[PDB]
Amino acid sequence: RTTRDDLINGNSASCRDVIFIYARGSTETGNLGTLGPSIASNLESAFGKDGVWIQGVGGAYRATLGDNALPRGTSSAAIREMLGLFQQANTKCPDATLIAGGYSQGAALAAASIEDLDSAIRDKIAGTVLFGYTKNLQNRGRIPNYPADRTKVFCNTGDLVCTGSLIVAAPHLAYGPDARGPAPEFLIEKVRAVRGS
Repeated sequence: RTTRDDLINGNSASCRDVIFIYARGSTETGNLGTLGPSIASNLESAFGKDGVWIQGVGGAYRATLGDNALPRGTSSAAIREMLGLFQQANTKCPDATLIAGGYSQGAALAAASIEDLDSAIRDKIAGTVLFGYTKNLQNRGRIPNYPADRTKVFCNTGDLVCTGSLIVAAPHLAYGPDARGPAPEFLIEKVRAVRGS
């Protein structure tokens, strides 16, 4: 359940209405890690298995712990990978609504990619969820160039990465309940806000 490549594998003649692009945390497995599968199962319940495509950021994004210390909180090669997935979604399925998320290094990766993304494409991302956002203090709880109303940050009390450090303490590992409930709830609401139901 930790690898989903629905966008890469998906038929362009049978596009999903909703495409979710997710970046995992440092040292996590597959391309969805620990929190992505819980988000994915809740999105599939809301939109149906053919209504949503789940795509993790794999390829050149190796989720290397040491890359947290680089200027943007991840590597340039990882940013290029996630940018290329947003570009693939826009080309393959131009009428799909996009949603995004990330955890830890993956939250820095999502923020950096969304910042650098061409606005035609960025403006199709109806909502973004960030868990354990390592650039939370530096970016003042925002993704640069992206509206606050479409952003939801989950930053636990005592998660030191949310207050400008790179120390991993116990509250950084405690986002499971958010991934099961509030995070897919937010993403579903932001998709329905623009698409109806």
